[PDB]
Amino acid sequence: GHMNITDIREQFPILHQQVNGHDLVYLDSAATSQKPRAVIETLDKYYNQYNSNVHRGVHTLGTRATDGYEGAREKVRKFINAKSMAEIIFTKGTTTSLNMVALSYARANLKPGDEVVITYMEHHANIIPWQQAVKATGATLKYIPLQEDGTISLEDVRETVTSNTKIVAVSHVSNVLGTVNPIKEMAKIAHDNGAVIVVDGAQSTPHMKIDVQDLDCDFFALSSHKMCGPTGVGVLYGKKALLENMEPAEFGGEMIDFVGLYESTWKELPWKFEAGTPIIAGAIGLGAAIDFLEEIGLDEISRHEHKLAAYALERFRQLDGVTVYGPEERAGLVTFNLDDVHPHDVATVLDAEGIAVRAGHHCAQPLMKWLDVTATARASFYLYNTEEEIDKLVEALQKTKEYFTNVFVDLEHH
Amino acid sequence: GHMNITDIREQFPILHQQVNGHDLVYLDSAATSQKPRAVIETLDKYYNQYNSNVHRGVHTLGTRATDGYEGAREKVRKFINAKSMAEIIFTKGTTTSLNMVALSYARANLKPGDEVVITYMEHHANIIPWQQAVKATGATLKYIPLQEDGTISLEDVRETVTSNTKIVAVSHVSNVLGTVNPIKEMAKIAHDNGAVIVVDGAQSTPHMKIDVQDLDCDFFALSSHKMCGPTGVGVLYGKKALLENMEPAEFGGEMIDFVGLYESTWKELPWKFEAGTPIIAGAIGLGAAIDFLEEIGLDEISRHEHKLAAYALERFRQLDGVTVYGPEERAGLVTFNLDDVHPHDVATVLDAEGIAVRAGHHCAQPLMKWLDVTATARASFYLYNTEEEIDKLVEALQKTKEYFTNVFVDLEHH
Ligand SMILES: Cc1ncc(COP(=O)(O)O)c(CNc2co[nH]c2=O)c1O
Ligand SMILES: Cc1ncc(COP(=O)(O)O)c(CNc2co[nH]c2=O)c1O
Repeated sequence: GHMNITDIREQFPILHQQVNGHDLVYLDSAATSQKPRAVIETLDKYYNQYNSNVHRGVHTLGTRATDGYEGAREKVRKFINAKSMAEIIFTKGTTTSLNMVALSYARANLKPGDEVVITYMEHHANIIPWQQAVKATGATLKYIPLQEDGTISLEDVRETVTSNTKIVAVSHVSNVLGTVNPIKEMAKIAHDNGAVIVVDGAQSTPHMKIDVQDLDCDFFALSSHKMCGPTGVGVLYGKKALLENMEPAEFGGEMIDFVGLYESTWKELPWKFEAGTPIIAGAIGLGAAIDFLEEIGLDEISRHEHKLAAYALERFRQLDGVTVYGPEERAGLVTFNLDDVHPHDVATVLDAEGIAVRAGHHCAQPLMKWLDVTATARASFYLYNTEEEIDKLVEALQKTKEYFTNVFVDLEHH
Repeated sequence: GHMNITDIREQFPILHQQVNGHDLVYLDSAATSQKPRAVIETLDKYYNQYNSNVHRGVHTLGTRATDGYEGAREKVRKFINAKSMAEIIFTKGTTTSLNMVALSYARANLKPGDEVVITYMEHHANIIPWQQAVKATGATLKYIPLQEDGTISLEDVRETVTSNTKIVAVSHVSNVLGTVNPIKEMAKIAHDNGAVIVVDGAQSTPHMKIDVQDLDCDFFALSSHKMCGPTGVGVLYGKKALLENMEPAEFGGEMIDFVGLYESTWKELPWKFEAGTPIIAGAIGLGAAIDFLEEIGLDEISRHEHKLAAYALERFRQLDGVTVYGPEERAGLVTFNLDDVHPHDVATVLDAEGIAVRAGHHCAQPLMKWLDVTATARASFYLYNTEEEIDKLVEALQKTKEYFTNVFVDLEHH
C-alpha cells in the first residue's frame, strides 16, 4: 500500500466531471485508458517547442525531435526488458503489430501441413490475421480448448501443439475473462515443438510488469492507448534474430537504404519496419506514459487491481441473478450478465447513473459463442479506480434489476 | 491579400523561440508542418474531456468520442470534395495509404504483362510499394521521363502509358522540384488506356485546394503532419466502387461483421479498412487543422506561397554560384546547391544562424540521380513564413559561400 489513489486521480482531469447529473464513474479502461497530465503536457510541449521531422543530421529542432523519438524507443525497451532497441518497433497499435507478424513472418514460414495454434478466448486482433495467413498459405488453424472456468490447462496446450505447429498465438490477459494465461510455460511448450510464440499483450502491458526475457516470447504486441498513452501508437517486440529474417510489411521512405529504379535495400532494425514519417508525438507521449507508470510502479498498480478485482467479485456474488464469467484469480475486470436483462440495456441504465461500462461481444465472438451468450457487460478497472466506484456499480446493478423486474410486473398486469 | 501573416504566426507557439542565439527561421515545412493553438488545444480538450473508445452505442464519453472521430471523417470528405464518407479511410500517413493501395488493389489486379507507370520525381513512398507489387505479381514497372525543367509533358505520359498499363501512380506536387503535375489530364490519359490513377498528394493537400471529383483521381493519399495536423495520421481516398472490390490490408476488430472460427465477414466502407482501435485523437486534430486552414482559405495560402516562391526564386538568382532545381512555376519550396559546398554543411551553417532547412536526397534517390547530384539543400515554406525569412536565408547563403570560399583561400596558402 504505497500509491495514494487521491493523488493519482488528481492527475487525470477527465475524471472530474459529471455525466447526466452524476459524478463520472469510468469503468471502461479495457476499452481505453485515460491520460494523466504528464502525458498530455508531453504532447503539448512537443507541439509547442520542438516538433520537426526525425532522423535528422541537421537543424536543432529536428535533432530534439529525433532524440525524443528514439529516447522513447529506449524507454519502451527498458519497460518490457527487451535486449535491444532493434527489437522495439513503433506501430499504430496492437492490431497492426499482430498483422505485421502475420504478413511478414507467418505468410513466409507457413506451408500446407503447418499449423497455427490459437485459443477460443482471443481478441479478434489475434484471430483474423491468422485466419487470413492460413488461408493464403494453405496451412491449418487450430484452437486450444478452455477449462470450464475460462482458463487454459498446459496439458491441452501440449495436446493441441504438435511437431507441425509453427506458430502459437495467445493472449497474455483476456479482455473478457480476466484470465492471466501461463505465457512462459506455453512458450516453453511451443519452442519444444519447433514453433514460435506470439503474445497479445494489449491487456497485460498496462496493468502488470512485462519481462520479455523471462517470458521468452518470440513476439509481443501492445497498445499505447490502453496504458495511459496517446491513441494511434503501439509496439511490436520481436526477437532480433527473427526480425532480421523477416521482410518489411510496409515500404517507402525512412525504411530504405538504397533505392534503385526497380530494386531497393532496407535499413537495419528497427527502422526496416518503420516506413514513412513516424508517429513522433504519440511515441514520445507513450514514453511519458511509461515514465508515469514506472514512477507509480507496475507492481503497485497490479496489487491495487488485485484488491479491486477481489472486492468486485465478492460484491457481485452478493447480487442475485447476476452471472460473472471467468476465473477467481484474474486481472482487474469483471464481465457479467444480469438475468433477463440485455447487457446493452444494463449499460444504458448505468450511463444514466454516470457509470461507463461496455456492452457487446468485446471483439471476441468465438468466446461469446463458447460462453453460450450473445453479448455481455463489462466493467474494467485501472489505477485511478476505487472501491467506492465499485460500490456505485453494484448498487446501480441492484437498482437496474429491481427497475426491470417491476416494470415487467407492472405491465404484465396490463 | 486577406491573410494577416502576423496574426497567423501568433497562433503557432513554436515559432517564437531562439536557436543558437538567433530567432528561429523554420523553412522545413515540406519535412513537417508546425501546429496552431487550435489543433494542440483540440488534442488537449479530447484527452481532458471526452476520450473513450469509439463505435459505441453506450456511455456518454464514448458517444462524444465517436461523434468527434466520424465528424472529423466528414470534415475530410468535405475538404477534398469526396462524394462519400465511405471513400475516406483514416490511416497513419501517406506512406501507409499508398501501401494499402499497392497491397489490396495492385497485388490483386496485376498479372504478367501488366504495367505500373510512375515517374522519376516520385517520393520513395510512391516507388517502393509499386516495386514490391510488380515483383510479387510479375508485372512491369515503367517510368515517365521528365523534361529538362523537371516537368512532365502529356505526350510522354501518352507514350509511357499503354493498353497494358493498369496503374499510373504520380505525385500531385513534388517535394523536391516544386513541380505541380497535370493530375487531371494524366487521369484522363490513364482512364483512356484502362488504368486507374493513384495520386500522392502529401505535398499538395497542405498548400492548395484538393477536389478529387475535378481531378477524377481513383486514389489520393495525404498526411496530417504536413498540413498543421497531428503526427501519425493520414488519409486514403479511393473511389467507392474500387474500395468495395478491394480486400482489407489489415485484419482484426472493428473492421469485422461476423467472426467464425475460420472465416469472417467485413464491415461496410470505410470501416472495412480500419482495423483495431483507431487514431481517435489524431483524426479529431486533423479535423481541427482542416477547420483552421479552411477559415484561412486554401486559395489565400496558395497565393501567399506563390508570392513567397517568386520572391525566393528572384533572390536566389541574385546569388552567384547557386543552382536551383525545377521549374519557374512551382509550389512553395526551393531545392538548390551551393557551388563547391556540400548541402549538409550548408544546412549546418544555416542552423547555426537559426535557419532550419533540410539537406540530403529528400527520399527521392532516383530523382537525385536524374539531377546528376548526390544530395541537395531545400528550404520549404508554409502559411507562417515571410519574405523577411527568405531574406535571412539568402543572406546566410551569401555568408556561407564567402566563409567557405575564403577559408579555402586561407589554408590553400598553408
Ligand atoms: C486483448 C486485446 N487484444 C487486442 C486489442 C485491440 O488492440 P488495439 O485495438 O489495436 O489497441 C485489445 C483491445 N481491447 C478492447 C478494445 O475495446 N474493448 C476492448 O476489450 C485487447 O484488449
Ligand atoms: C510527396 C511526398 N510523398 C510522400 C511523403 C511521405 O509521406 P509520410 O512520410 O507517410 O507523411 C512525403 C513526405 N515528404 C517529406 C518528408 O520529409 N521530407 C520530405 O520531403 C512527400 O513529401
